[PDB]
Amino acid sequence: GRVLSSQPVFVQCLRPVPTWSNNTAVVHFKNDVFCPNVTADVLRFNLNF
Amino acid sequence: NRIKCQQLKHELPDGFYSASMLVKKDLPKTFVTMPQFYNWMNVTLHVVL
Amino acid sequence: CTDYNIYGFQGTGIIRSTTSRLVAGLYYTSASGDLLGFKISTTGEIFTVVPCDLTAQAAVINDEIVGAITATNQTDLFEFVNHSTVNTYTMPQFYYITKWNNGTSSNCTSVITYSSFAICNTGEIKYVNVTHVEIVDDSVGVIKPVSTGNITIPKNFTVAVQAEYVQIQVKPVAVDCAKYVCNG
Amino acid sequence: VDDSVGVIKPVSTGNITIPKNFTVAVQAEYVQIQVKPVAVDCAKYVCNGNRHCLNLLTQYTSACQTIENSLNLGARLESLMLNDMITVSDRSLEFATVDKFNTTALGGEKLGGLYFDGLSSLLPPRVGMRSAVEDLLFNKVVTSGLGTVDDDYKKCSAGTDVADLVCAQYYNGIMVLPGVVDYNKMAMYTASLIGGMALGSITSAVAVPFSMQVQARLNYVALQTDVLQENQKILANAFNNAIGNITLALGKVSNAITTVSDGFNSMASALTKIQSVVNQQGEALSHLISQLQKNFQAISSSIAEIYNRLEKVEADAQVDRLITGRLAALNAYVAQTLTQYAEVKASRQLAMEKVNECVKSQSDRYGFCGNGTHLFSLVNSAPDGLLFFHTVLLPTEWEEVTAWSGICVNDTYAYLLKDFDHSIFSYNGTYMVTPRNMFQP
Amino acid sequence: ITLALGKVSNAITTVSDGFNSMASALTKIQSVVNQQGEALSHLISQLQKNFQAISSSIAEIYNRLEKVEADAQVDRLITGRLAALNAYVAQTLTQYAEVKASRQLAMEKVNECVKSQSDRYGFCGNGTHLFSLVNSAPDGLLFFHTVLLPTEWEEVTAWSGICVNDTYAYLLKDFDHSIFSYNGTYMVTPRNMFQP
Ligand SMILES: *[C@@H]1O[C@H](CO)[C@@H](O[C@@H]2O[C@H](CO)[C@@H](O[C@@H]3O[C@H](CO[C@H]4O[C@H](CO)[C@@H](O)[C@H](O[C@H]5O[C@H](CO)[C@@H](O)[C@H](O)[C@@H]5O)[C@@H]4O)[C@@H](O)[C@H](O[C@H]4O[C@H](CO)[C@@H](O)[C@H](O)[C@@H]4O[C@H]4O[C@H](CO)[C@@H](O)[C@H](O)[C@@H]4O)[C@@H]3O)[C@H](O)[C@H]2NC(C)=O)[C@H](O)[C@H]1NC(C)=O
Ligand SMILES: *[C@@H]1O[C@H](CO)[C@@H](O[C@@H]2O[C@H](CO)[C@@H](O[C@@H]3O[C@H](CO[C@H]4O[C@H](CO[C@H]5O[C@H](CO)[C@@H](O)[C@H](O)[C@@H]5O)[C@@H](O)[C@H](O)[C@@H]4O)[C@@H](O)[C@H](O[C@H]4O[C@H](CO)[C@@H](O)[C@H](O)[C@@H]4O[C@H]4O[C@H](CO)[C@@H](O)[C@H](O)[C@@H]4O)[C@@H]3O)[C@H](O)[C@H]2NC(C)=O)[C@H](O)[C@H]1NC(C)=O
Ligand SMILES: *[C@@H]1O[C@H](CO)[C@@H](O[C@@H]2O[C@H](CO)[C@@H](O[C@@H]3O[C@H](CO[C@H]4O[C@H](CO)[C@@H](O)[C@H](O)[C@@H]4O)[C@@H](O)[C@H](O[C@H]4O[C@H](CO)[C@@H](O)[C@H](O)[C@@H]4O)[C@@H]3O)[C@H](O)[C@H]2NC(C)=O)[C@H](O)[C@H]1NC(C)=O
Ligand SMILES: *[C@@H]1O[C@H](CO)[C@@H](O[C@@H]2O[C@H](CO)[C@@H](O[C@@H]3O[C@H](CO[C@H]4O[C@H](CO)[C@@H](O)[C@H](O)[C@@H]4O)[C@@H](O)[C@H](O)[C@@H]3O)[C@H](O)[C@H]2NC(C)=O)[C@H](O)[C@H]1NC(C)=O
Ligand SMILES: *[C@@H]1O[C@H](CO)[C@@H](O[C@@H]2O[C@H](CO)[C@@H](O[C@@H]3O[C@H](CO[C@H]4O[C@H](CO)[C@@H](O)[C@H](O)[C@@H]4O)[C@@H](O)[C@H](O)[C@@H]3O)[C@H](O)[C@H]2NC(C)=O)[C@H](O)[C@H]1NC(C)=O
Ligand SMILES: *[C@@H]1O[C@H](CO)[C@@H](O[C@@H]2O[C@H](CO)[C@@H](O[C@@H]3O[C@H](CO[C@H]4O[C@H](CO)[C@@H](O)[C@H](O)[C@@H]4O)[C@@H](O)[C@H](O)[C@@H]3O)[C@H](O)[C@H]2NC(C)=O)[C@H](O)[C@H]1NC(C)=O
Ligand SMILES: *[C@@H]1O[C@H](CO)[C@@H](O[C@@H]2O[C@H](CO)[C@@H](O[C@@H]3O[C@H](CO[C@H]4O[C@H](CO)[C@@H](O)[C@H](O)[C@@H]4O)[C@@H](O)[C@H](O)[C@@H]3O)[C@H](O)[C@H]2NC(C)=O)[C@H](O)[C@H]1NC(C)=O
Ligand SMILES: *[C@@H]1O[C@H](CO[C@@H]2O[C@@H](C)[C@@H](O)[C@@H](O)[C@@H]2O)[C@@H](O[C@@H]2O[C@H](CO)[C@@H](O[C@@H]3O[C@H](CO)[C@@H](O)[C@H](O)[C@@H]3O)[C@H](O)[C@H]2NC(C)=O)[C@H](O)[C@H]1NC(C)=O
Ligand SMILES: *[C@@H]1O[C@H](CO)[C@@H](O[C@@H]2O[C@H](CO)[C@@H](O[C@@H]3O[C@H](CO)[C@@H](O)[C@H](O)[C@@H]3O)[C@H](O)[C@H]2NC(C)=O)[C@H](O)[C@H]1NC(C)=O
Ligand SMILES: *[C@@H]1O[C@H](CO)[C@@H](O[C@@H]2O[C@H](CO)[C@@H](O[C@@H]3O[C@H](CO)[C@@H](O)[C@H](O)[C@@H]3O)[C@H](O)[C@H]2NC(C)=O)[C@H](O)[C@H]1NC(C)=O
Ligand SMILES: *[C@@H]1O[C@H](CO)[C@@H](O[C@@H]2O[C@H](CO)[C@@H](O)[C@H](O)[C@H]2NC(C)=O)[C@H](O)[C@H]1NC(C)=O
Ligand SMILES: *[C@@H]1O[C@H](CO)[C@@H](O[C@@H]2O[C@H](CO)[C@@H](O)[C@H](O)[C@H]2NC(C)=O)[C@H](O)[C@H]1NC(C)=O
Ligand SMILES: *[C@@H]1O[C@H](CO)[C@@H](O)[C@H](O)[C@H]1NC(C)=O
Ligand SMILES: *[C@@H]1O[C@H](CO)[C@@H](O)[C@H](O)[C@H]1NC(C)=O
Repeated sequence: GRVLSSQPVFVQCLRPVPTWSNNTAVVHFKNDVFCPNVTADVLRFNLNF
Repeated sequence: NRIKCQQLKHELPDGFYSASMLVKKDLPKTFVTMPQFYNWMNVTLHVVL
Repeated sequence: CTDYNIYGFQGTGIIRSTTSRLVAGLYYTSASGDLLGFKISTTGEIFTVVPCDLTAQAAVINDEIVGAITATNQTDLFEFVNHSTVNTYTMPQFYYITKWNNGTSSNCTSVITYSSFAICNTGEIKYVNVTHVEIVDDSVGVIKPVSTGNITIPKNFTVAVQAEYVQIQVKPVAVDCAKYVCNG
Repeated sequence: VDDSVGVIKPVSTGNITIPKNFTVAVQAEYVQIQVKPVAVDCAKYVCNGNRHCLNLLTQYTSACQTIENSLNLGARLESLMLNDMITVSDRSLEFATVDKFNTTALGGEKLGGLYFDGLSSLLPPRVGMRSAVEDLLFNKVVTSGLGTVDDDYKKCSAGTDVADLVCAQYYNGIMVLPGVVDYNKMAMYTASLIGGMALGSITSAVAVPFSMQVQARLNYVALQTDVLQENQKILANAFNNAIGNITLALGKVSNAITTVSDGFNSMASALTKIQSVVNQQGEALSHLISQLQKNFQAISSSIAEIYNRLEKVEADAQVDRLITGRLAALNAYVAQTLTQYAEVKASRQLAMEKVNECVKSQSDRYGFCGNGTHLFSLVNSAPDGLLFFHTVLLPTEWEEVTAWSGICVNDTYAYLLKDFDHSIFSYNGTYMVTPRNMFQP
Repeated sequence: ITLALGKVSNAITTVSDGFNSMASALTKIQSVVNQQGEALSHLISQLQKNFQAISSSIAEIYNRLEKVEADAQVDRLITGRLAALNAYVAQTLTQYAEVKASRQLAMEKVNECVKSQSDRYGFCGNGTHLFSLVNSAPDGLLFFHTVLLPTEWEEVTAWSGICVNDTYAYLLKDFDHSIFSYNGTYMVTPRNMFQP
């Protein structure tokens, strides 16, 4: 079916982690270094775990 | 799009659709009462552990 | 558009000032318990509460909001997402807002109809008058109660197909009474 | 239990009874053809623009969707149907004036005739205004205790005065739309219909006298052989006295002494029905509006009061009973409305049959369009629908006459009448043949 | 008609009034499919409204309270849900009686017009009925009335019978017929068509 919802899909800033390089970083919610000024609510950490 | 999200359809038939706007967020307040001579108290709840 | 708190009543709207005097109590409610107006006590003037966002009746033709049968004026419905020539007309009973200039459109293909006002493709509202016919009759098969005069008898003919729909069945539903009020 | 003309006459070769003289009788009916449509905003009504409410209607956007589509797709079927039935011919509209029915005194008063006194109540004086009968009618809707139709909504969003009752309904998302056919088009539509009787020739502006119109409409029942001037009088005087007793029942003004007929009983069926029709539209809404003060087991009947006492994690439970309570209040209103849309759709279906078969055509279905054999029918406007005036035939005298149904000569040749409705009979030593409808030998 | 339906035909651009007959249908068929999936889904979704009780499921109630006091809580579920049926039932019997008028209408249109070329003016179309073809549709029929339409006329002086030498009268047997001269030749025709 279909449904309405308030979902987190407003992608401010996409940070593609490469598979090979270094699977370790930090992510700040408020004003990180990889994204200039902005502050988000969720980190959707998308993966094939 | 707000009409479409209220209609649950990606395409609308042409016609008349009751639409409005989300109003605002910040509004200046307004408080009117019967005029009275001011007698204002200041009671605080104080918890010390 | 403010947020009021007037004598215990509460809500949002637009407050104006008027020149009309009523010899009565403090405020004036509707039939639904909403504020319509109220009287300042220190003076005599009364004010009027109007809600901030009235409804509208926006008309869409093919994935585009053409115009809005609105009531106020400059309600937006056209403006922006990031970051025009938005006209405003005046019907007898409502305003009307569409970015088309009352110049030389003179062509629009599809209409959305209502009682005396149909809105065509380029925002142009036409006034729907009553359909004029030659004679309110289809002069064959009916009674022809005229003789011995200069009568008019039809010579040539053509056909015209007019389709109708008639609904003859509904899908029946058998409802168990006992299962529904308690699932076993 | 019959009106012995126009019906089947399944008796031959006996002492049959054939009617001689005739009179008319007018019986009025009412048919309601439209309802004033209402466009209801679903989202405004359950919460008057509150921001925290609309994040809780997302659970119930299925229920809110059907309520709008139940009302529009019932209303849109009206305007598509009504705009394809109401047609005004401007040629015949210029014959509906009562001055046209008086100005043709060449020879006789042609475009009126002996029926002029009754028709003076039905036709408008100038081209475009209501006639005498509707003026009596529309003095029984405002004096019924109601009446406003020119609802401007530009005045509603101004704040010049304290709000009108009508503008207060608009603030809660309830739009009383204008009538899909106003009073003026109904006045034009019915006046175009009566002009079809005075007009027969398109490309000649001369018009037929109305006495020729009735004399023609007698022939379709039975072929009139000999016509007399006395027959015109008794039809006309009974016609004009029928309209006066109609007019006296309406607004208590006519020129008579005291008369208790049964045309009141046709009229009392109408005046009860028209009285109810104006008394729905102002009452379903005012019941629906007044359900915005029933706090359905909650704190207060206004939503912005609730969000200024409680926090959002617990105020949602309180405002949930407002939502589900008010959403049921719409379905109580919607199902009452779709009752009326489907009920009118039967009556509007009935009005197309009565306009086409009887106002335009002198139908021969017995009993339909009045009571007895139909001669003609005149219409007038009314509050939301038409008001018919069926004119039926009525016999008064009869003829005890022995009959046969064919000749056998010298027991060799048989002869049968080609028409079965005809019958053969001797008449003061002379054998004649007549239909069994009228005594037209 | 075909161009209005599924936007495929072989033409250029035509704005007729057969759309206005067709738009009456396509609105109506669109509503008919949009009832049956919506009265039930409203009725089903009233099994989550705990009508002033603990929870919207019954077996939750009997696993918190004892039978002497759980009956009062489940009583509001019963009388609440029994009203939810009568809201559904009365909406249904509205439609059964409404269809019974339309199905009554369909027997008249099938018998008098599809099979018989009825002569009631205005019924089965608009004007004089020639024939009518039907097709299936979602829950009901779709008619195609074919009516007559005149285009030209004949300004003609008329009479309705002959009196010869002021002795004998003659009247036309059919009243619909009428007598008239036609380029110096007297003919007789019905007043329906020009068939002299
Ligand atoms: C049910 O049955 C009835 C009976 O069969 C059918 O009724 C017939 O319907 C047709 C079509 O509606 C009628 O034909 C004519 O319709 C014309 C309007 O359509 C347009 O074309 C005209 C030009 O001909 C345009 O002017 C119109 O444009 C409109 O918009 C402008 C604004 O820009 C306005 O100013 C206009 O007024 C229009 O609103 C449309 O594009 C209509 O104009 C035409 O008019 C006749 O009568 C008027 C009265 O004054 C005359 O002035 C005009 O000249 C026409 O008079 C006759 O003489 C000319 C000779 O030049 C003939 O060629 C015409 O045929 C006509 O006899 C006319 O009304 C038709 O009349 C009507 N009745 C019959 C017996 O056919 C219904 O269709 C059918 N369905 C329904 C639902 O009723
Ligand atoms: C963690 O694991 C998950 C699970 O494996 C990983 O997720 C998987 O990701 C896969 C892609 O990386 C996805 O695989 C397919 O995606 C296809 C879409 O892209 C295809 O098409 C483009 C180009 O298309 C153009 O041409 C085609 C025709 O040739 C047209 O149809 C297009 O419109 C364009 O014009 C190519 O460039 C790509 O290479 C792909 O070909 C799908 O199309 C595809 O399968 C579809 O068909 C199947 C039947 O054969 C059907 O079962 C399946 O559902 C697909 O059908 C979908 O799409 C069609 C398109 O018309 C639509 O009509 C159907 O309704 C339906 O939408 C594959 O889906 C995997 O599906 C996805 N999960 C699976 C099941 O493996 C994830 O990546 C991983 N995360 C990591 C490791 O990063
Ligand atoms: C509602 O309906 C009723 C029922 O018809 C109407 O009442 C009729 O009113 C008319 C007009 O007053 C009456 O007609 C007149 O009858 C007079 C004679 O009546 C007497 O004699 C007859 C027998 O001949 C008796 O049956 C009757 O009881 C009386 O004793 C005539 O003198 C009148 O004709 C004269 O004037 C006319 C012009 O007005 C000329 O045409 C004639 O040449 C003549 O000089 C006349 O026709 C009728 O009798 C009444 N009917 C009944 C049953 O009483 C109401 O008028 C009507 N209400 C309205 C219209 O508002
Ligand atoms: C309601 O009553 C409250 C209780 O008194 C009021 O709070 C008081 O607000 C005043 C504002 O001037 C404060 O005075 C300031 O104090 C700060 C430093 O605060 C600290 O040091 C003081 C020393 O006296 C100590 O009392 C405080 O508790 C803190 O440790 C100074 O820097 C300012 O210059 C100024 O002197 C009071 O200190 C404060 N009292 C408390 C107990 O919080 C409150 O304002 C009242 N609200 C109203 C009237 O609306
Ligand atoms: C019913 O239809 C009849 C047939 O059309 C109508 O008769 C026609 O009436 C018109 C009235 O405008 C006449 O036209 C007029 O003709 C005169 C001249 O007529 C005289 O001279 C001509 C030769 O030029 C001669 O043929 C005639 O016999 C007369 O001696 C003009 O001066 C006028 O401007 C106008 O054009 C027709 O002549 C006439 N035709 C016939 C055969 O009588 C009749 O009037 C219609 N009735 C109605 C509408 O009520
Ligand atoms: C159908 O209608 C026919 C025409 O009215 C009926 O025929 C009539 O039947 C009645 C029966 O009551 C007869 O009236 C009776 O007359 C006799 C005397 O008749 C004899 O004498 C007279 C002269 O005095 C003479 O004229 C006759 O020829 C007879 O020789 C009385 O004794 C009775 O009291 C009664 O008044 C009519 O005479 C008769 N008329 C004709 C022309 O035959 C017929 O009966 C009807 N059929 C039915 C109702 O089934
Ligand atoms: C929508 O349809 C309406 C109904 O058809 C239109 O109203 C009509 O507007 C026309 C414009 O031509 C009017 O025609 C009139 O002609 C008269 C002449 O009549 C005068 O003389 C007669 C007696 O001979 C007298 O009875 C009249 O009162 C006049 O004194 C002009 O005087 C008028 O001004 C006007 O030109 C129609 O009469 C009028 N119909 C009605 C019933 O009102 C309306 O205009 C249409 N709107 C559109 C098309 O936008
Ligand atoms: C129907 O028409 C008649 C007569 O027709 C009128 O006169 C013709 C000559 C034409 O010009 C027609 O176009 C015109 O309409 C109207 O009759 C009027 O009747 C009244 C009496 O009912 C007469 O009034 C009287 O006049 C005399 C003096 O002559 C006075 O003593 C009286 O006080 C009284 O006023 C009136 O003169 C007469 N009108 C004319 C024009 O002669 C009739 O009113 C009309 N019916 C309607 C409009 O309903
Ligand atoms: C995982 O790998 C990433 C690189 O892919 C490491 O981040 C990088 O760390 C190096 C130092 O080892 C940084 O280089 C230095 O950066 C500073 C920034 O001020 C600069 O001044 C120095 O001159 C030098 O360039 C590098 O910037 C940084 N970012 C990169 C290159 O992506 C990360 O530390 C590794 N995580 C581990 C080892 O846990
Ligand atoms: C995120 O946004 C903030 C602003 O809200 C950025 O801070 C801004 O940084 C720039 C660059 O340093 C400042 O401009 C500088 O101005 C001085 C003169 O005053 C000039 O000499 C420098 O060369 C430069 O042009 C700007 O003033 C400053 N704004 C504020 C209000 O702090 C911040 O850099 C952004 N971060 C990113 C890049 O994501
Ligand atoms: C209705 O629309 C018009 C066009 O937007 C607005 O026009 C003027 O707005 C200015 C704002 O100060 C006023 O001072 C003028 O008096 C307005 N003119 C009028 C009468 O339209 C107008 O604001 C809108 N409605 C109103 C009454 O403000
Ligand atoms: C029944 O019809 C006859 C024939 O039309 C009427 O008889 C005429 O009546 C008038 C009186 O109004 C007399 O002046 C005529 O001489 C009668 N003619 C004949 C041939 O008898 C009779 O009046 C009608 N009956 C009623 C009750 O009106
Ligand atoms: C309307 O017609 C004009 C000329 O007839 C044409 O140039 C214009 O493109 C048309 N509008 C459309 C097709 O939207
Ligand atoms: C009338 O008839 C004559 C002879 O039959 C013929 O010459 C003339 O053309 C006819 N008139 C017409 C057809 O208008």
